[PDB]
Amino acid sequence: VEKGIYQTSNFRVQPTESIVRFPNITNLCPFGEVFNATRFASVYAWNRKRISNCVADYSVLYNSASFSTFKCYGVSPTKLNDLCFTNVYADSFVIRGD
Amino acid sequence: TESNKKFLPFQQFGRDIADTTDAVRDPQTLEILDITPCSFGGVSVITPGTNTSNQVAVLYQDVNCTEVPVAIHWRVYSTGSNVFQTRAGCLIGAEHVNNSYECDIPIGAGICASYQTQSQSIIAYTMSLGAENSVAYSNNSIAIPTNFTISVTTEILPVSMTKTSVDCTMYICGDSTE
Amino acid sequence: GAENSVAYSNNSIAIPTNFTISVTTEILPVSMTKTSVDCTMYICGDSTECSNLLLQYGSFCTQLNRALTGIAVEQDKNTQEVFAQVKQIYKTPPIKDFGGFNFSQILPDPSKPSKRSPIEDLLFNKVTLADAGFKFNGLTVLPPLLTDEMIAQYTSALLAGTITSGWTFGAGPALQIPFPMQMAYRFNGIGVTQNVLYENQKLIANQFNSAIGKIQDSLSSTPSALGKLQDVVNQNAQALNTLVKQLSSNFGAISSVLNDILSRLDPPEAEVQIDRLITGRLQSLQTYVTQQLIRAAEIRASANLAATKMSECVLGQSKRVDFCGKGYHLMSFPQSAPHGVVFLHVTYVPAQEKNFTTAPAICHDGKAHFPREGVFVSNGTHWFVTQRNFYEPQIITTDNTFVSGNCDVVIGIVNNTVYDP
Amino acid sequence: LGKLQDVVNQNAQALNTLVKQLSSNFGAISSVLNDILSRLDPPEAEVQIDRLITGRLQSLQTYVTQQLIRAAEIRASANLAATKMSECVLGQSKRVDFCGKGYHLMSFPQSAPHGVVFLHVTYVPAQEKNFTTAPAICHDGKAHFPREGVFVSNGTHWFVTQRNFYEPQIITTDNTFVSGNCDVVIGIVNNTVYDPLQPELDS
Ligand SMILES: *[C@@H]1O[C@H](CO)[C@@H](O)[C@H](O)[C@H]1NC(C)=O
Ligand SMILES: *[C@@H]1O[C@H](CO)[C@@H](O)[C@H](O)[C@H]1NC(C)=O
Ligand SMILES: *[C@@H]1O[C@H](CO)[C@@H](O)[C@H](O)[C@H]1NC(C)=O
Ligand SMILES: *[C@@H]1O[C@H](CO)[C@@H](O)[C@H](O)[C@H]1NC(C)=O
Ligand SMILES: *[C@@H]1O[C@H](CO)[C@@H](O)[C@H](O)[C@H]1NC(C)=O
Ligand SMILES: *[C@@H]1O[C@H](CO)[C@@H](O)[C@H](O)[C@H]1NC(C)=O
Ligand SMILES: *[C@@H]1O[C@H](CO)[C@@H](O)[C@H](O)[C@H]1NC(C)=O
Ligand SMILES: *[C@@H]1O[C@H](CO)[C@@H](O)[C@H](O)[C@H]1NC(C)=O
Ligand SMILES: *[C@@H]1O[C@H](CO)[C@@H](O)[C@H](O)[C@H]1NC(C)=O
Ligand SMILES: *[C@@H]1O[C@H](CO)[C@@H](O)[C@H](O)[C@H]1NC(C)=O
Ligand SMILES: *[C@@H]1O[C@H](CO)[C@@H](O)[C@H](O)[C@H]1NC(C)=O
Ligand SMILES: *[C@@H]1O[C@H](CO)[C@@H](O)[C@H](O)[C@H]1NC(C)=O
Ligand SMILES: *[C@@H]1O[C@H](CO)[C@@H](O)[C@H](O)[C@H]1NC(C)=O
Ligand SMILES: *[C@@H]1O[C@H](CO)[C@@H](O)[C@H](O)[C@H]1NC(C)=O
Repeated sequence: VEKGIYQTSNFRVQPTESIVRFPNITNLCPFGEVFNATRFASVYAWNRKRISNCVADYSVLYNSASFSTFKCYGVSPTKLNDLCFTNVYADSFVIRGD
Repeated sequence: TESNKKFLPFQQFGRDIADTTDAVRDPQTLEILDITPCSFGGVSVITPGTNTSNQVAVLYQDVNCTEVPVAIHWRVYSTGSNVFQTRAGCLIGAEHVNNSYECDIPIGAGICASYQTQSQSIIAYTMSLGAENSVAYSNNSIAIPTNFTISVTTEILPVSMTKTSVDCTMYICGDSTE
Repeated sequence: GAENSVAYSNNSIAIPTNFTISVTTEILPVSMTKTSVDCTMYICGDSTECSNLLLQYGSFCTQLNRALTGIAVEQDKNTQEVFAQVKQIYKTPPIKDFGGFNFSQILPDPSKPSKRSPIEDLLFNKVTLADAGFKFNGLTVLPPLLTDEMIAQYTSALLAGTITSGWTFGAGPALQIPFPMQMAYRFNGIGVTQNVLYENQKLIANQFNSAIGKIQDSLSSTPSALGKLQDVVNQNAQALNTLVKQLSSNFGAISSVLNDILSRLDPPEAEVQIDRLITGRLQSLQTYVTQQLIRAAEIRASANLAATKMSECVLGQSKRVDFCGKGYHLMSFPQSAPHGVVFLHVTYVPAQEKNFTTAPAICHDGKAHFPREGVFVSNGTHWFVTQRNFYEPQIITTDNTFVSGNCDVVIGIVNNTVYDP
Repeated sequence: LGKLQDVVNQNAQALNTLVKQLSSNFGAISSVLNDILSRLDPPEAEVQIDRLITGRLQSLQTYVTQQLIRAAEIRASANLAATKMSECVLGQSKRVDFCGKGYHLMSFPQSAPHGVVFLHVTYVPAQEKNFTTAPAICHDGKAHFPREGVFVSNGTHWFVTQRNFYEPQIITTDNTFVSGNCDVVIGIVNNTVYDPLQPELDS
């Protein structure tokens, strides 16, 4: 290295501790109740249910892998448990396999 | 930090020009919090030629000398024991001086460094424009030279550079048909 | 422009009677802000996944940083090629007698905390640094080497060696000389004999003083005077703003915030989204750097002319036309402005014209006579040889004229009597 | 010889960088075209090769743009060397600090790898001595100004001397010219101006 002043890199201070804040609601979201319905509505008239003011244990739902295909096109299933949502709407109906 | 944003009842997050969040409202307590990135800055190593020595100084650009020890690039590098302040930043490993010399390694903001012997150390000082001078002006006084000198001074200039040709197809594909 | 005509006639000349001393300002840029960007922080914003993905693209980052560092060093070179032409630092004498001339407006003012001159104060107020725009996103601004008080010292050393030394302090050891004697040589430089000054010293001094005074009013009245420097600032600040806004664009990704993409999706699907942002931001950085390279080339081309006007007009009288002032150049003074330099070119301009009949020879006794230095002109009854640029008749004698040939060969020769001293 | 040397490095370094750009994935599975071709069929090899093509095309564009800017910079110095040759070498230059620091006398060219070296010869005054000067000289009710030179006195006598090499000369009429009457110029001083013609008439 020849005489001079060289910009080797940039320094960033490191975090000390992690702090997490979440709205806490005693109610647990009735996700199971949506799938517990004895009879689903007709396909031409699908049923819509809104879920709010509760805590959703997506981890339990995912681990309770009773579903064949469970894919989310805008989110990853693993990240769902940590992530939080504002408005949740479940649309239930019946279709064909194809 | 605590802030004076004055959020509206239906408003949750602030925003920045670059679409980066810079204000929130704690969900549990409705107090308004202002978010700031943690301190950062470039690090510049001032070094004499490795042939001359292997001792160097470190400049933290526009950072507080009180905060430099908190920084993580490594080595503490004798923080506190040898610290100098300047408008460019905090300089560590350099010894201040009151004499003014010519500039050798320009640190900036008028501060220039050098590697002097006194057995050697890096000294950071204020560069000198030149030797002070004065002219004895007087409305009836002139000065006429009595002797001269012939001086030959060199002047170097570029006039051209290498003529290079690159074959696009050979470079990109390397003689492959696909 | 206004229609005009010249009453051309093959035996008609016009020799001006009075003159004027006019001080005209000229503004030049000399450097630009020394911005410096950190590729990795800008593109990735301190995320490990993005930082790893950015490694595949090669050494774009290092060759962006090399270009920006080259520009930054060029700026410090430009700021020093202009002002640092003086070997030493001179000091103006405590006594201010200069034969009538008044430099109080240009020389340093001791009263102020900084040794600026009043005109320098006006210039620094008009072009307010960081007037427009100028940033946690890896963009930083480095300080110039010369602290803006060393620039004042340089422009005062130049201006205090010009007053007492003249053109000599730039070509050897500075030699003192009274100012009213220096102007008598600046006058010979333009083809006007020296006696024109000493005889009209008082009027010339007052014209110079008033001309200097009007500069402050002209600068104060119009805010756009220094626009040429101001534009530079804007062109830089504007650019930076654009670059920053480029961080809010999707470029095709689901979102423009890296954290949201990372938290929504796992790496297997987040790689595709992040790659588009990396490509877009890399393209934006390349655009910014190329524009800065071209703009810096332009500024360098202007610094190379500022450093030439400093050498040929501040440190000596210039014979080039319309190079240093509109008129016949007499001298020049520098002033420092934010990111630039302002010259005050002093020039001589003839004012009042009167026309006569002129003949190119004088057949005294069969031998033509041509004037050594002057023009033959007659008011109708007598013939006089007059210097070209200031009407001053003088009886014709052998000292002003030299003989070459016979009378029949020439065209337009006219009879007359040439006195014999 | 830094300047010339610098040029070479600026070019060489660039080339090196360009060559190294051939070892980068740019997102492809490999940076070697042969490996991609020999491990994958064209239907899947097209996707991989497109990224390498885009990356290398971008690198070539970067190189060419940098070379264009650098060539403009070099042309700006060729156009100044071609002016120094025209005005310094082929004639004497009156421009200040153009053909060397001092009063220019001549110059000599020399070739160097990718450049030219001038040897500007210049004149510089060395030793200074100061005197008392007066703008005019009132012989008898007539101001006298020096035709070419400046008045200076060593304390007892007045001499008109050229302004760049001290050389006193007795003041006479031939090197001074008259304009007006005394008492109109500040600083005029009494003195006697010799008459070259008078002694001959007396003789
Ligand atoms: C959260 O917990 C706190 C505990 O102090 C409680 O006061 C608050 O009502 C809870 N609600 C939300 C929405 O966070
Ligand atoms: C550091 O911050 C202090 C105030 O806490 C300030 O006075 C000083 O100028 C800052 N910069 C330094 C110490 O380099
Ligand atoms: C430099 O001068 C300052 C006062 O101007 C003084 O406090 C300091 O001790 C001096 N340092 C040296 C090394 O002489
Ligand atoms: C002028 O300078 C030369 C060179 O140094 C010296 O030899 C000479 O004596 C000086 N004086 C003259 C030439 O009167
Ligand atoms: C000569 O002309 C100038 C410039 O127009 C004027 O100011 C001056 O009064 C005129 N008369 C003189 C100098 O005697
Ligand atoms: C002109 O000179 C006088 C006397 O030195 C001084 O008082 C004055 O400030 C100078 N300039 C102006 C614009 O008044
Ligand atoms: C002299 O100038 C006047 C205007 O000042 C003009 O009217 C006149 O025609 C001119 N005379 C000649 C002979 O050119
Ligand atoms: C021309 O000037 C001379 C100067 O001696 C004067 O005698 C003469 O009257 C003038 N002629 C005219 C026509 O003005
Ligand atoms: C000037 O033009 C006139 C027009 O009548 C002509 O007679 C005369 O010869 C010309 N004189 C010169 C000196 O050209
Ligand atoms: C001058 O006078 C002579 C006669 O003395 C005459 O022939 C001649 O034409 C006159 N002028 C010129 C310019 O020839
Ligand atoms: C002449 O120059 C000397 C230095 O060479 C200086 O000390 C002295 O004051 C000057 N004399 C005059 C009368 O200007
Ligand atoms: C000035 O020079 C003259 C030249 O004749 C000489 O006679 C005289 O002594 C000198 N005076 C001094 C004071 O050196
Ligand atoms: C020069 O300045 C002195 C200072 O005492 C003054 O007396 C004298 O009149 C001035 N002379 C000239 C020619 O300016
Ligand atoms: C010259 O001498 C005369 C006669 O004593 C005197 O009136 C005058 O003031 C002196 N000075 C000048 C510059 O003429």
